Order: sequence, then structure tokens, then C-alpha cells
Amino acid sequence: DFEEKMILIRRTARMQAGGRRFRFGALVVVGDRQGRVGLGFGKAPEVPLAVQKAGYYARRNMVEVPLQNGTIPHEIEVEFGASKIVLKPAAPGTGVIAGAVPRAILELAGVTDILTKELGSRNPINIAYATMEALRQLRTKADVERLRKG
Amino acid sequence: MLTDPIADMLTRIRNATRVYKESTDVPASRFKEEILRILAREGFIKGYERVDVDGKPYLRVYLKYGPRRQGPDPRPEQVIHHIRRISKPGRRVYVGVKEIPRVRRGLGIAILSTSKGVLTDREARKLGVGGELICEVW
Amino acid sequence: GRYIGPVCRLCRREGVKLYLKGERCYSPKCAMERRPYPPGQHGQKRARRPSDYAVRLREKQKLRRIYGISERQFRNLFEEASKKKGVTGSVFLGLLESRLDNVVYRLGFAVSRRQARQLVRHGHITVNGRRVDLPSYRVRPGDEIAVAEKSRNLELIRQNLEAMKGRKVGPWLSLDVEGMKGKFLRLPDREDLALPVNEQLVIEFYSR
Amino acid sequence: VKELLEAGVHFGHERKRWNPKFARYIYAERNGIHIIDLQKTMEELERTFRFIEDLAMRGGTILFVGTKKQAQDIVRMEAERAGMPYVNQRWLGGMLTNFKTISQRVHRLEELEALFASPEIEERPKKEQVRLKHELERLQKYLSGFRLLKRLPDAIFVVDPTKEAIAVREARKLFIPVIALADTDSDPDLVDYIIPGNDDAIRSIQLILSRAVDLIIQARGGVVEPSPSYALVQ
RNA sequence: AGCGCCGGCCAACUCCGUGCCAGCAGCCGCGGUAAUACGGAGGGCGCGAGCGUUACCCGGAUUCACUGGGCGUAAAGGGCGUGUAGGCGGCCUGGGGCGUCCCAUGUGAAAGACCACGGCUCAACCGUGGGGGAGCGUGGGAUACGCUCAGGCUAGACGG
RNA sequence: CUGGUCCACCCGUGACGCUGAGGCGCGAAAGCGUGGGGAGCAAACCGGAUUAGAUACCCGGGUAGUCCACGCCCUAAACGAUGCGCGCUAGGUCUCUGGGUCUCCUGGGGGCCGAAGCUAACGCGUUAAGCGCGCCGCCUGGGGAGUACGGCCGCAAGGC
Ligand SMILES: [K+]
Ligand SMILES: [K+]
Ligand SMILES: [K+]
Ligand SMILES: [K+]
Ligand SMILES: [K+]
Ligand SMILES: [K+]
Ligand SMILES: [K+]
Ligand SMILES: [K+]
Ligand SMILES: [Mg+2]
Ligand SMILES: [Mg+2]
Ligand SMILES: [Mg+2]
Ligand SMILES: [Mg+2]
Ligand SMILES: [Mg+2]
Ligand SMILES: [Mg+2]
Ligand SMILES: [Mg+2]
Ligand SMILES: [Mg+2]
Ligand SMILES: [Mg+2]
Ligand SMILES: [Mg+2]
Ligand SMILES: [Mg+2]
Ligand SMILES: [Mg+2]
Ligand SMILES: [Mg+2]
Ligand SMILES: [Mg+2]
Ligand SMILES: [Mg+2]
Ligand SMILES: [Mg+2]
Ligand SMILES: [Mg+2]
Ligand SMILES: [Mg+2]
Ligand SMILES: [Mg+2]
Ligand SMILES: [Mg+2]
Ligand SMILES: [Mg+2]
Ligand SMILES: [Mg+2]
Ligand SMILES: [Mg+2]
Ligand SMILES: [Mg+2]
Ligand SMILES: [Mg+2]
Ligand SMILES: [Mg+2]
Ligand SMILES: [Mg+2]
Ligand SMILES: [Mg+2]
Ligand SMILES: [Mg+2]
Ligand SMILES: [Mg+2]
Ligand SMILES: [Mg+2]
Ligand SMILES: [Mg+2]
Ligand SMILES: [Mg+2]
Ligand SMILES: [Mg+2]
Ligand SMILES: [Mg+2]
Ligand SMILES: [Mg+2]
Ligand SMILES: [Mg+2]
Ligand SMILES: [Mg+2]
Ligand SMILES: [Mg+2]
Ligand SMILES: [Mg+2]
Ligand SMILES: [Mg+2]
Ligand SMILES: [Mg+2]
Ligand SMILES: [Mg+2]
Ligand SMILES: [Mg+2]
Ligand SMILES: [Mg+2]
Ligand SMILES: [Mg+2]
Ligand SMILES: [Mg+2]
Ligand SMILES: [Mg+2]
Ligand SMILES: [Mg+2]
Ligand SMILES: [Mg+2]
Ligand SMILES: [Mg+2]
Ligand SMILES: [Mg+2]
Ligand SMILES: [Mg+2]
Ligand SMILES: [Mg+2]
Ligand SMILES: [Mg+2]
Ligand SMILES: [Mg+2]
Ligand SMILES: [Mg+2]
Ligand SMILES: [Mg+2]
Ligand SMILES: [Mg+2]
Ligand SMILES: [Mg+2]
Ligand SMILES: [Mg+2]
Ligand SMILES: [Mg+2]
Ligand SMILES: [Mg+2]
Ligand SMILES: [Mg+2]
Ligand SMILES: [Mg+2]
Ligand SMILES: [Zn+2]
Repeated sequence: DFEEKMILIRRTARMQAGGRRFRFGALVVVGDRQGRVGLGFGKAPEVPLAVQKAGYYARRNMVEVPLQNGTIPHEIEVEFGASKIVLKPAAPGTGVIAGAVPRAILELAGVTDILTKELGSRNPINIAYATMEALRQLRTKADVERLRKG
Repeated sequence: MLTDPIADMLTRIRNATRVYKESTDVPASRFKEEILRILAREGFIKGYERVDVDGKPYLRVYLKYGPRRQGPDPRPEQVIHHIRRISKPGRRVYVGVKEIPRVRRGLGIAILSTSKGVLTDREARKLGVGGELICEVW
Repeated sequence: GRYIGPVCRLCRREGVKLYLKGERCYSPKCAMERRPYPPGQHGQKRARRPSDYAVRLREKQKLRRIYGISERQFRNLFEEASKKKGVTGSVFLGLLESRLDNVVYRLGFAVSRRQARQLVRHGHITVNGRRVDLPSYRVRPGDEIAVAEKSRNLELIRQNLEAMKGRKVGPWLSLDVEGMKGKFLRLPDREDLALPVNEQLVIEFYSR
Repeated sequence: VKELLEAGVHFGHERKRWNPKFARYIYAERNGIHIIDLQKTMEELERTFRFIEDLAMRGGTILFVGTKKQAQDIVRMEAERAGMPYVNQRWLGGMLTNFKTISQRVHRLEELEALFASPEIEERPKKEQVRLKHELERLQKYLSGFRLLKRLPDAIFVVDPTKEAIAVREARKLFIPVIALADTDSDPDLVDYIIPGNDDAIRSIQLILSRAVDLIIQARGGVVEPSPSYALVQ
């Protein structure tokens, strides 16, 4: 049903007397490889718990990617903070040309052919979020049509 | 003084839409009027009409949006998501029929001004002509 | 010189059984049969989640090792694949499958590819009659790959060509076990082959 | 279920600090106060109540929210007068949003009512007959109307969106429809089925909430008499 | 049958020897008695008549941003004004057609590159054939926008 | 004696506009030149204390200077550290100054809080750091260095 790809795990630190106090952050993508993906960032005392928490968050926060034969309906650029993502549609055979973060989200969304480019800050967390937004912003001819009618 | 009346109109529209106005006036000019024709026919704006305000000729542009939405922030989606000026005073931009751009795999448009009149990128392509690439809308 | 050395060890590093020996790889002995862990002193130790890179590297190393081809030649074929029209992935495979040495092996004239290769280097092979000792020679559609008249009586030839009786063969190939002739009907479809390889990752490896 | 000349109470409220987004629902300014346009008050009521019958005669669980003490009682009255729950005292953050947790309090309340009617009331020192006596007592100052909900409401009936903004924010979040009598100081766009009227003044709130509760039974078929809260309007 | 790697980036790990020594090191960094980072050995990864090193060019570098960047506090608004050149210029109509756009046409050497067949057993290499146009010249055409000349207008500016 | 500017009337001209390299002018304090003038204050300086020392902080004195006139100098955390102009995009509240049918509308300023939106945050938000067009100036990792050389300017100190 749903696949799980862990984008990254990190061990942040906070301060109290005595010393440091670690916590863990996990970015996990979930997808059906058929037009449905979700992103999740969960933090917890232990990695495992963090990942799970992430996965869990990933399932709420899903996006309906309008695939068109393995590709996107059209090109789009989205900025999330100082991170920018460029998604460009492509013909078959092309593949998923992208950085680890975008591809992970792209493949689980069931995208198989696409041209990608990370601009600005390449902070994984924000680059991932920029991506979700990009997809979320994708429109279909039928959609545009629906909008332009009235 | 307005340095770019077209850019002004484009923004007036961009601005009004971001706060969901009904209409929005813009000082009238045939050329602006021409662009509105396209905008209307393409279905980005409900329509527009000439109007006199304070004695001066303007153009009510009736905008249109999508339907109310679910969850937090019910504000409707924009029909005109993007509308950017291309050619500008001091940096004019032209294109031959062979160089007319394909705005968002067609889900969008580009209004050029050709000696055969103001046309969408598709219309121009058809009559096989190019010109000043005025703006792009989607 | 195309590798040449301990071969049922590559099978072990790819965690998948590759047929670089033909028989022996069928009888409980391709090593993968009870000893499927990587070669070396650390072969049995638990592995660590490989980097997206590792995964992509081993995949290419798999496909490449299957045909005992060099990186130099393997890359040159892939670049050719890219350039050509149509899906690079398949097209690539189509080209690998068109190597005379491979075809010799496909037609059964030899048990493995490394043997098929040698059969070519030694003139025991013929393409449309003329001799051809270039294992990288690209077989085109319609070509007839046979055994040299003078080689048809060789001990090893009979054995293999014998075992070929009744045996079915590639839907894109055709074997006339009689005169020891074979015909390359057409380029295999990705659907035609069934290699334990996700060519998609291979393209990605070179896209880096 | 109906009414027109209702200037008998609602219409026009709040001084000048408003919210421009609530201008369509405004008729004019008088003595410094905005006078709501009842004509539109009507239009919405219709569309809104129509939504009520809809969920009503269908098994639709509506949750009533009214903390504004100027209507705390008028709420539980018309609320209890239906299998409809309510939040009267203070809206606890996460009731809808963190329902499963905020629920254990209900699962604890009921249970603390067991002990206090069983062979264990007089067991263990007052060191507990007090701690548990208060726990149970507070668990009831708040969860009296919330006690009912088994699952998220099918809709939310709020009295003052601006005041009960935290509930609304959760409704929206959970795609739970939002019904609310809203005043000149609130943001309409946040309310799914609006009743543009005087959100203050008991005579108002009671009139609306009442008829809205009438329609609710008169929708689930139960033929009931007038409202028992028309008294608390003094 | 070699050569380079096995701390991260970056595919590949264990023992011993050395101790802030001897040394490694592209960047971050390793070594002051348990070093996967030094040296050796076993094992492994990569490539293979080649493998590494140095130097140099483009890339990644939207890191000079035309495509594609910035300047409140990160590097960055001139101390302020006046004003020359220059850049930029509201609404309507007309003439011109310079920019701009369209059609023809000439030029655009061969080789190279691209596609297709061929010749050396393949290939490298090579041959034949096929499109591919930008730039510029010429000849027609269009006139929305920019330009220019005429004439109007008051919503900019200035004046009473 | 003289500059700017705001409002009302809607009266006159008829795009006469915006920006602005260079140029020219203005430019806090200190400082320079010539001549005045010096109450108070006070770099240097002369002393008294403090201190481990005290070329300081505290105390008693005190010259340049601070003031005026003429010339110079041209720098600053010259700051909103935010270049100028125009158009567009909720509102509340306090305030200065006009006009009005003087609840309160209107116009031009000064503050605060905030729609949308923007921002790395902090915050900005019709007095934008928002959405746009025009033109100028400026940035491109730190140190070396605002240094060296050269040029220009200045009596010098020094400035660019
Ligand atoms: K943004
Ligand atoms: K030792
Ligand atoms: K070692
Ligand atoms: K470079
Ligand atoms: K400065
Ligand atoms: K003309
Ligand atoms: K923020
Ligand atoms: K000098
Ligand atoms: Mg974290
Ligand atoms: Mg969709
Ligand atoms: Mg997009
Ligand atoms: Mg940015
Ligand atoms: Mg960067
Ligand atoms: Mg614009
Ligand atoms: Mg736009
Ligand atoms: Mg452009
Ligand atoms: Mg452009
Ligand atoms: Mg290809
Ligand atoms: Mg509480
Ligand atoms: Mg209220
Ligand atoms: Mg590794
Ligand atoms: Mg040791
Ligand atoms: Mg190393
Ligand atoms: Mg060689
Ligand atoms: Mg690259
Ligand atoms: Mg570059
Ligand atoms: Mg650089
Ligand atoms: Mg640029
Ligand atoms: Mg930058
Ligand atoms: Mg600083
Ligand atoms: Mg700075
Ligand atoms: Mg300034
Ligand atoms: Mg003009
Ligand atoms: Mg001019
Ligand atoms: Mg003209
Ligand atoms: Mg011309
Ligand atoms: Mg030509
Ligand atoms: Mg040529
Ligand atoms: Mg040939
Ligand atoms: Mg040729
Ligand atoms: Mg003409
Ligand atoms: Mg033009
Ligand atoms: Mg005066
Ligand atoms: Mg007049
Ligand atoms: Mg006149
Ligand atoms: Mg100026
Ligand atoms: Mg000028
Ligand atoms: Mg001065
Ligand atoms: Mg002075
Ligand atoms: Mg003096
Ligand atoms: Mg003197
Ligand atoms: Mg003194
Ligand atoms: Mg001391
Ligand atoms: Mg002393
Ligand atoms: Mg003193
Ligand atoms: Mg200041
Ligand atoms: Mg104010
Ligand atoms: Mg003001
Ligand atoms: Mg004011
Ligand atoms: Mg906001
Ligand atoms: Mg920050
Ligand atoms: Mg923050
Ligand atoms: Mg503010
Ligand atoms: Mg502005
Ligand atoms: Mg800023
Ligand atoms: Mg300037
Ligand atoms: Mg500078
Ligand atoms: Mg430097
Ligand atoms: Mg420096
Ligand atoms: Mg200096
Ligand atoms: Mg000099
Ligand atoms: Mg001199
Ligand atoms: Mg100095
Ligand atoms: Zn084997």
C-alpha cells in the first residue's frame, strides 16, 4: 500500500546545567507510487520513536499528484523560505533527475520522468517542504478548464 | 506618473485579486481594453466594462475566483494565479513566431502584440506572426 | 582483459546468483547455494543501510558483470544508448544482447558467456558464413550465427549443441540445432529478458 | 420555524472596531454602532437552518459552544434539550483536535462516579475522599456538556466566533462544519454557515439558539413545546 | 597484471606496529598506549595495459545572476540638494514605416557536428547521401507596440 | 529681508514629466589661516588623591579651543544603518495643521497596533521591508587595508 522512505535523521541538542540534552528529528516520505505522497517530520528522544512519529505525521498531510504518464502536468517553481525547487516535466526514458530529497518525494508520488533543480538554500527540510508545495500546486487541464469556465 | 500603464493594470488586477475584490478600476486606454478582451475570452476575468469615474474614463474589471475551500483558510483559489509583465520600457521584448513561448504546457498563456493585433500565443502562432511579448498569465 | 579470475564470488557480492559458469551454477555449487553472503572476512557480518549511491553502484556492477564486459565498453554502450531514440534503459539492454559473444551463448553454442567469448576469439563462430572473432561484434536483425564447418565436429561443440535438442530458446532468436545454425530474429524487448536488474538505477548511476 | 420582524432583539451590535470583512452584513452605523442588515440575517438563517434540518434528520451530532457568560446558560439549556453536547465553562484546547486524549477525562469522570456509589466510597482515608471528591467535581464543572460526544461532532454551533475562536480554529482544521451566530466584530469567512446577528444580549442568543433547537427536534421528529430557557432571559 | 583506494563527502574493515612520535591530509580533520585516518599484513572496493599524481579549461558556482542575485540588522543606498548628458515617458486621431513582425530570394566553402546507409571480420578510422539555421544583402507585405512628424485632450506637472 | 510647504476654488497653460554619470552649491564636531573677543567650560599641561603602578577614572588649577568676522577643511553611528518618483493593496487608535454642511467627514504631516502580503529570523505593514514600472548609487568571503603606489584637491591636518 504505502511505502516509507526516510529522507534524513538528525540529533539536535538543547542545554541544561550538567550538559547537553539530545533529541532526534526525522523526515519521512510516504507514498503509493500512484499519485499519493505525504511528508512527515517527527522529533523524539530516540531515533526509532522519531521515525515512527514521522511516518505517522507523513500519513496525515498527503498530496494528490496529477501524474500524466509518469510526469507532471507542467513546470513549476516554488520557494519555501530561502529554498527554491524547480520541477520540469519530461518524456519517458528521462528518469527522475533530482537531488536525493526531491527524488524520494517524487518516486513515492509515482513520478518516473522529471527534470528537477534545487536553488537557493538547499536545506533538506525546506527543500522537501518546497517540493510538497510544488506538487500541491500542480494543476490539470481539466482543472484549469473548471476554473476558467464559470 | 505611470511609467508603464500596462504594468499598472496588470498589478491593479494582481492586487485586487489577492484580497478578492469584486471589480477594480483601471484608467482606460484602447490597448489596455484590447488586453482585457483576451483576458475575458480566455476566462480569467468574468468580464470588463467601460465606466466613467469622477468624469474620467476607466475600466471596471470584474474578477473571478474559484469556490470556497475546506479546512483552515477557506479562501478560494485564484483563477489568475500568475500574471507577470514581460516586455517593459527600457527592455522591450520581441519574438518571432518561432520564438513564441509555451506558457505552462498550454495551461497558461502569453499575450503578444502583433501588427495583426493583440493575440494569445496560440492565436498568434496560428496567424503565424510574432511581436512584442507583453505578459504571461496563468 | 575482461576480468578473468574468481567468478562465483561476484555472485556473492551482488547477493544474487549470476550465471558466469553455466552449469555448476545449476547444480548445488554456484556458491550462492548455501554461502550467499559477500566474499571476504566480513561477509557474514550485518550490512549497513547502503547509500543511495551504493545501491546504484551495485546495480550497475550487477548488469555489467552479467555480460563480463569492461567498464570502458559498458560505458560506451550506455552513452550510445542515451543518444539513440527511445527509452535508454531498454535500448541499452538491446545492445548488450546484440553482442556476438552473448548471442553465441544465447543460442546455446556455449554453456556460459566466458566460454561463448572464447569460442569467438578462436574462430569457431560464423556470421552469415564469414568468420568473425570479435566478441563485441554487433549482431543485427536477420544475421545467421552458426558454427564453423571445421569446428562442428569438436568434442565440446557436440556436447553443448546436443543438450540443445528439445530445449526452447529466446523468443527473439531461433535455433536450427541441425546444421548448428541460429538466427537473430530481432532486438529483445525489455519484456523479453528477465535479468535481476533494475536498469532504471543504472541510468541513474551514470546521471550523477 | 420562522420569523421576520426580529428587530425585536438582535440586529446591530458592537461599537466601532469591527472587522471590515463583516461589512456585507452591515446595513448602517447609528449612534456609533453598526446596525446589522436583517434582510441578510434572514437569507443566512434559511441557508443555515436548512443545513440544520439536513444534519438533524440524519443523526447529525451538533456540538454547541458558548463560553461568553452573557449566554453560558442559554447554551446548556437549548443544548441539553437534544442529544446535543455543549461546552459551557471554558473550551479546553484540543477537545476536537486532541479528542482521544481530552476524552480520557470523560472516561475517568464516569468511573469516578462509580466509586462514589459503591462499597469503596468509605475505603482509604479522606486523603482520597477529598482528592477524588474534587477531581470528580472539577471533571464535571467542564465536561457536563462534553460528556456526550462519542466521536467528533458532525458540526459546531458557536455563539461568538471571535471569543470561541480556538474552537473554530479546530473545527476548520478538522473539516468539521462551523455554524455560528456571529457579530460585527468577527471574521465571516471563517464560519461555514453564518447567522449574522447580535452575538451579545441574552434576548437575542436565546431567540436564535431556541428556534435552532426547535427546528432540531422538529427535524428529528419529536414534537416539543416551547423553550424552558425563556426564563433565564431575565 | 598491474595501479589507486577502504574516517565522512565516497564504493570497500579487521590484527599488529607506532605512543601529538614517525607520519597522513582535496576539504572537514587523524596521531599525546586499545588509531577502520600513520606504517605493514590479511581481507575488500574500483579500474585494468593501465592506474595514480601535478598543472591547466568548463561544470557544479543563479558565487558576477540576460536566462538567473542582491544592498534595515550578513558585503552593499552616494551626507544632502541643484541640475548637464543620458535612460524612461499620460489619453485620442492621422501620415510615415526606423525598430518589431511575416513571405520570398541570394549568401552562409570544404572538413567537423547530427541522422541514414555503407567499406576495413567489429570498432576506432573512413566514404556516400540527407538537413540544420543564425547573421548579413535584396524584393515584397503588415502596423498592434516602441520610434518620428501633424493635430487634439486634461487625469501628470506647472500657474492664478 | 527671504526660502519651502499645506488647504480651498476648479479659474489659466496644455505632458511643459521622472530620474540623474559628470558639474556646481550646502554640509554637525574637531581642526587650519588672519583679526577680534574670552564670563563659564576645558584637549594638552601643573598639581592633590587612589593604586601593585595609575602617563586614568575622583579633586584643585589651567592654554589652545569653545563665541564673532572673513576665508579654508568636507569628515561622522552625516542613522530610519532603509536612494528618488509614481500607481496599487483592510482597518483601529493617538496626535499636529488646513477646509467642511465642524456626530464626524475631507487633505497634508507625526506616532502606535495591526488585513493581505513580505522576511533567515527580528520585524516591516497606505510614513512597506507589500504588489509593480522608471532612473541613479552601491555589494560580490575574512585578514593585509581604507593601507601602498599613482592622480586630483588642501596652508596644514588630511580628504577623494
Ligand atoms: K513565498
Ligand atoms: K601497542
Ligand atoms: K588501518
Ligand atoms: K570552475
Ligand atoms: K554610508
Ligand atoms: K500609423
Ligand atoms: K514570521
Ligand atoms: K596618494
Ligand atoms: Mg530536528
Ligand atoms: Mg489536483
Ligand atoms: Mg508548482
Ligand atoms: Mg528569497
Ligand atoms: Mg548558497
Ligand atoms: Mg505588474
Ligand atoms: Mg502575478
Ligand atoms: Mg524578462
Ligand atoms: Mg526575458
Ligand atoms: Mg535514449
Ligand atoms: Mg482552561
Ligand atoms: Mg461580540
Ligand atoms: Mg562507505
Ligand atoms: Mg593499538
Ligand atoms: Mg582515508
Ligand atoms: Mg585498450
Ligand atoms: Mg552535472
Ligand atoms: Mg555562472
Ligand atoms: Mg567567486
Ligand atoms: Mg538579473
Ligand atoms: Mg547573494
Ligand atoms: Mg556590523
Ligand atoms: Mg552592514
Ligand atoms: Mg541616506
Ligand atoms: Mg508614449
Ligand atoms: Mg525621448
Ligand atoms: Mg504614429
Ligand atoms: Mg520597417
Ligand atoms: Mg537565409
Ligand atoms: Mg559546411
Ligand atoms: Mg559495417
Ligand atoms: Mg557529409
Ligand atoms: Mg499604413
Ligand atoms: Mg515596442
Ligand atoms: Mg513664507
Ligand atoms: Mg480649468
Ligand atoms: Mg485649451
Ligand atoms: Mg533631480
Ligand atoms: Mg532630462
Ligand atoms: Mg563643516
Ligand atoms: Mg567648529
Ligand atoms: Mg581660529
Ligand atoms: Mg585666535
Ligand atoms: Mg575647570
Ligand atoms: Mg589596582
Ligand atoms: Mg601616585
Ligand atoms: Mg579638571
Ligand atoms: Mg539616529
Ligand atoms: Mg495612523
Ligand atoms: Mg496621517
Ligand atoms: Mg492625520
Ligand atoms: Mg500575517
Ligand atoms: Mg534567523
Ligand atoms: Mg521565530
Ligand atoms: Mg505595524
Ligand atoms: Mg511604494
Ligand atoms: Mg529588505
Ligand atoms: Mg540617487
Ligand atoms: Mg564603494
Ligand atoms: Mg581579500
Ligand atoms: Mg580589506
Ligand atoms: Mg581616512
Ligand atoms: Mg597639490
Ligand atoms: Mg600641495
Ligand atoms: Mg583621518
Ligand atoms: Zn556462479
